[PDB]
Amino acid sequence: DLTAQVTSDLLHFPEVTIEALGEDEITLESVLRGKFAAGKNGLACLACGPQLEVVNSLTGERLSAYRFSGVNEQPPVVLAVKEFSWHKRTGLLIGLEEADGSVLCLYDLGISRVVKAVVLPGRVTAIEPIINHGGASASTQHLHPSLRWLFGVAAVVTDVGQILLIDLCLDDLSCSQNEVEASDLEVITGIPAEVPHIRERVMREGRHLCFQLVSPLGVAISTLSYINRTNQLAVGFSDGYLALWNMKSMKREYYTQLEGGRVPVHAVAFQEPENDPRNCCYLWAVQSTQDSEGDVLSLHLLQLAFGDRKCLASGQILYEGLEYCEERYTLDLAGTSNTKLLGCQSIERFPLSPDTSVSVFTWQVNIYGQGKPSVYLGLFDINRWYHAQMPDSLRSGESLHNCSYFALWSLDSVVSRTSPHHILDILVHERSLNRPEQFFNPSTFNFDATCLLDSGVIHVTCA
Amino acid sequence: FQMGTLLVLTYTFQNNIPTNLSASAIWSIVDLVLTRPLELNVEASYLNLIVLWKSGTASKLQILNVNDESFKNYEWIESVNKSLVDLQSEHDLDIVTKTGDVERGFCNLKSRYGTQIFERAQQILSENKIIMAHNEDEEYLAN
Repeated sequence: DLTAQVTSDLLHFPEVTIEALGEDEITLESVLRGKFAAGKNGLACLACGPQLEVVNSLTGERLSAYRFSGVNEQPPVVLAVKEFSWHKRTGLLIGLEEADGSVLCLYDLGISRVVKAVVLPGRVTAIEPIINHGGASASTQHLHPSLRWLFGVAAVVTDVGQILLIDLCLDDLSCSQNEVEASDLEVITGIPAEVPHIRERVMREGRHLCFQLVSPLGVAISTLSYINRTNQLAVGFSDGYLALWNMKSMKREYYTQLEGGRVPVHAVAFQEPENDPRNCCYLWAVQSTQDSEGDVLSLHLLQLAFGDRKCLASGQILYEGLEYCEERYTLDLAGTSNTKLLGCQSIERFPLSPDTSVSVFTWQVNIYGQGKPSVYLGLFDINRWYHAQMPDSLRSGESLHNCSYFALWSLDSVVSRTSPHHILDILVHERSLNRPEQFFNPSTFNFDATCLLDSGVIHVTCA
Repeated sequence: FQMGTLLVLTYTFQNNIPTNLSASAIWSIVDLVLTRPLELNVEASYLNLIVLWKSGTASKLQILNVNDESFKNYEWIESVNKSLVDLQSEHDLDIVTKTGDVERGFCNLKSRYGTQIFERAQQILSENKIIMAHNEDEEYLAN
């Protein structure tokens, strides 16, 4: 019965941060959302209505704050936030939902200002940087020639299924615009040739070039992730389908409904095994109804088999030539109760392939007529799953509490300690992950983590 | 620099990577060696091509770093093609070497160059009938 132990007090955000977010009840009915940023700057971001607060992930200190304004005199909602660094600047890409449509912003943390913005032809559901620079360089050779003519590229997806690849025009240093002065896009359907001629005109007209992928419309995209090691954009749909798009060829390489059926794809996470005999790697896909009923939460492990590995001039390894993609593990966490995924995080250590690769899933279960939720952190070890002979599900009788390739931790001490504050996100600290065959079960892994709450941060150790 | 992949037998193109060379491009390949990546200032690396050009007795060493398994993102890394000792001597940046006597300069050059070269040079001198007049023939040392 592995139980996390709390190692700090609750380190509160400053009052000014708490107060600013609590203006949630005017731009209401605004939900406070918060995530640790994926990059290497130790940031966590909280958003409520038009208000963004960037805080220090370990101390709770306020680092940056901004209240977005609406181009159409009505407050936008900060919907999506991603870390993004370019040149020698550190920033965030931000998707704003507006009454009309949407705006994609580039927010500079150095000066706490929006520096670029574009109007989106739809309602954004997710955003993802693809690359932070252009120019002819070994570092962009993995991308389709047409993207290489662009200068920074962000993917943006919408509630009707548009997939947009947008030029961030990071080569234009004369243009400093806020979210109110957003530029229009020039959207070309598919992927053209003669990009430079087009681009030059497009920018003389004060617009950003956008390639919209030829892809069916009508179903909302719910998840979006660029998988660096396979050069694939993963596009998860509200109907349970998952698309993989190769960003070299710009073609959709895979597209199938996950085994949970018509339930939205809520998150993905990539893993690479240490020793696999046919260039297989893995993509977890999480299906969840947490934004509606909250009755279904399931994990789906997709095995992606490729024909080759390629060392790029950059030094990076790339899986190339997708030969098959098939679901090889399924775990139902839910499906009265209410269950929601808090986080989904992959941690890999390299000594070629990582010698350690785990995915961490954190989820919360609320039973109706039960005040305090249970919170779980589960650690899946892909190599121990190999060692266990790749079972496709928990066996009869088998439990997460006693599984050779999965460790289950209770975060209930955190819940007791922090009530009634809500856990918004959980980050495991990669650098802390530390270790008779049973001994190499992941239950013996020690690690530290930080929970992001609505009012601060708090540190835990699992040992 | 074309580079594809071999597999089964099939060769399959990936990309043509040009060179970065100017002054008309008058360098000749001496040797190239494709190999496992180095420890360069860019962690984004998949493969490394070491390249050795020549133009007369002047040489040029470059490393092409390919970032990913697509051969479309890469970066050219140059190097210094003269040693510090040589650059310092050419550009008169040498503050340490003792000045003064003509024989002082003799010791200086002897010690700097090594006997193989110093004697080959003294061989070339006498063949061309250039002979040291006296202890203090500065016109000789110059040569």
